[PDB]
Amino acid sequence: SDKLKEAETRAEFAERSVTKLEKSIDDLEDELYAQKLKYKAISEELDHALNDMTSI
Amino acid sequence: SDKLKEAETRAEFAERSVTKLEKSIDDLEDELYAQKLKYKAISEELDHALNDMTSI
Amino acid sequence: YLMKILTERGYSFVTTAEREIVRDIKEKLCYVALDFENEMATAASSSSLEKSYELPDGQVITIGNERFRCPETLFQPSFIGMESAGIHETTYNSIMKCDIDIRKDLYANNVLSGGTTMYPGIADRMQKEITALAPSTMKIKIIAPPERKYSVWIGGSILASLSTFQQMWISKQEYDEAGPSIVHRKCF
Amino acid sequence: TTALVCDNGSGLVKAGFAGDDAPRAVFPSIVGRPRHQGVMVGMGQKDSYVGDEAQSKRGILTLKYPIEHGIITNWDDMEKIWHHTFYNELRVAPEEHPTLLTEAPLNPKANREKMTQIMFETFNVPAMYVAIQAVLSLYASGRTTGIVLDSGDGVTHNVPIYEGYALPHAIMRLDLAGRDLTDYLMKILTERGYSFVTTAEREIVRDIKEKLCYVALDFENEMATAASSSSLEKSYELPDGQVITIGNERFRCPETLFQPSFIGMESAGIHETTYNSIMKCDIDIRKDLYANNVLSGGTTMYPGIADRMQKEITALAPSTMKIKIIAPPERKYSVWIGGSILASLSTFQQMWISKQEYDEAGPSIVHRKCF
Amino acid sequence: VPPKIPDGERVDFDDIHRKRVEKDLNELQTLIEAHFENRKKEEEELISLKDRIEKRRAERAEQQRIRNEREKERQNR
Ligand SMILES: Nc1ncnc2c1ncn2[C@@H]1O[C@H](COP(=O)(O)OP(=O)(O)O)[C@@H](O)[C@H]1O
Ligand SMILES: [Mg+2]
Repeated sequence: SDKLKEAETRAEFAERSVTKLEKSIDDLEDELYAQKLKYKAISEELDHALNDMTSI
Repeated sequence: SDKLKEAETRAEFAERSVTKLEKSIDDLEDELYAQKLKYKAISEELDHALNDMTSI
Repeated sequence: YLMKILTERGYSFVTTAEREIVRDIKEKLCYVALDFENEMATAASSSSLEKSYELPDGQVITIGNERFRCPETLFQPSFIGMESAGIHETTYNSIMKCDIDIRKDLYANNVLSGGTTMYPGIADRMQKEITALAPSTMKIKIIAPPERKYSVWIGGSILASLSTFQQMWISKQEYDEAGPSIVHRKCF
Repeated sequence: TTALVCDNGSGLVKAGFAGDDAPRAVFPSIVGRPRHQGVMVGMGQKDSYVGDEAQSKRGILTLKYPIEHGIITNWDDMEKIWHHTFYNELRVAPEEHPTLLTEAPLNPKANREKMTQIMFETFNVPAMYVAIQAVLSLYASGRTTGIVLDSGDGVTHNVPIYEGYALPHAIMRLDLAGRDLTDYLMKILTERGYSFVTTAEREIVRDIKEKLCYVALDFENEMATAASSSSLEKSYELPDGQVITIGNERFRCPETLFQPSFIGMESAGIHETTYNSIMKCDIDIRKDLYANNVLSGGTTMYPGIADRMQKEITALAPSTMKIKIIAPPERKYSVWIGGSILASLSTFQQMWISKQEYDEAGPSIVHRKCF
Repeated sequence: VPPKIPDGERVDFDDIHRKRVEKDLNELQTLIEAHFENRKKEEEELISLKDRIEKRRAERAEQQRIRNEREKERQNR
């Protein structure tokens, strides 16, 4: 009884923790993608500038 | 005994999930931070370019 | 402190034997709150926190907001009358005394050990506190291995198993020549 | 075989094989012993990290430059630096390569003699030659006349040359250079609250100086503008966060070059020692020196110095002469590029100090015909 | 006495062409090539990969929602 109470309790903590972890993971990944897309927009600004520089 | 076995297995699976999620989070964090530093550097060199233009 | 705040519900533990029972209660039930005021407000309205526990003779007891108030003393040592700052701020002070060029590495490699750092939810509270204190650019990471309790002993085994360390022992003939004060000498 | 064009410098050691465009390995010349105790066993901790390795572990080291002002004050550390340069940054044993060191003008003899003795006894090179750091910078510009102001990090010297004939009586060597500017910047930063004291934080102040400071075209107008508006305040992020904002410290640090009274030095600025160096020359080569003023060395890389110096000299000089300031974009490595060109010449191939010659006359051979 | 340099033949200021004009065009063209290839390799592939990872993330979110709901349905007692 002690063993299974312990196991279920720590398992519930594990489930809540892992779900919080998944929210964290998604937020981090989406923020990373947003930042990377901003960077690529900046890169295409630079690439338009380079196309101008094709003047040389 | 049956409940104990099932609970222990569920616990171990969730635990290994937890560890793997943490590792994934760490790696994505390293890459995102590297991108962040890259962005700050590109912006700073862009501003230096702007000030160089101001000079000449 | 837990034994002292349990008296607010009626349970009195006094004997030095009952300190062990209070220790078991602390180990099995207490947890560190992510945010203290919100937990204090929630435990005072709902009853989703009250977890019960069976003494060594029956007469189950119900712990209310004593659950996260006992380990909160770590981050506010004013509860037991100690002046100093919590474990969340003595780490930041210990970092700031270091040189200016190794602070990033120390920020990124904060390690937890010892038994008392096994409270469920401490590796998040401490990270939140340090992130509040530290500059916004640095990354704060808290290493909390699952084998925290025996971390010191595992490290001791690793150190004793090294070949390079095999000549650092304080050999008995050395003690016979310099007395017990040999430990402060080169053989540290 | 190929020659090794080393260039000791003071602050950055630049080396590489003769005949290329840029030095192969450029790294700070600092040797830093650890200062704390050290508890991890078997970590493989060395007793002295030199070169670019000690710019990454500088948090627990005590970096100390082995070259103070051109002269070398700590011969063991300099030997260590040379050994590192030969074996780890170039990976060529010195037993099979001539070397071409460089030396500032008007330096003590014992320094040069000890340098040649080390190169011939410890590293055992086939032949080495020591050249004045300004003639090389004149080589790199492709000129043959002109007065070159080589404001390094240790010492600023101003050697005028005409038609290949150097004028030994007109060399004006001044000991204000990049290091004193770093110290003065570190001293004026304290006026806002930022205190840098450790020898490791001198590197951080050096980085601030490199990235932010600039030379003002007119000093009083800039001092007045920075005291009213806030368009100058540029911020910078320390190695741990806590960004700092530099106000009128930006153009006050490098202004010390033109007013050495700021750091208590008596002498006149680099704008007036050049004019004095010209006026000591003969009356018929002053026009050519006016028209071919050359800048070199690291410290002359401040944004806006080639205009301030021209304005100052035009103020001093007669109104008819044309004042032109040559500021190539490859200023920092100008001395080394010139060294490579000189070592690659066929006419120069018989000027090396061959080892048998050193064996016959001792280290004092360097002052002799093989200069 | 000061050293006396033996007399040679030539030259000077004639290597400025052969060390300047080279990189005046080759360096510019090579750096333009490097920028073009780096942008092509980097930006489009990164945006496409981020979109792919976003789709996988949405699928993970759906799987998490389904599992959480079914477990809450069963366990609710
Ligand atoms: N881009 C830069 N802007 C301003 N100052 C610089 C820059 N680069 C280098 N310096 C200064 O010049 C010094 C390096 O000078 P350098 O020419 O390497 O000396 P040396 O003659 O000993 O080689 C550095 O200490 C730094 O203070
Ligand atoms: Mg130099």
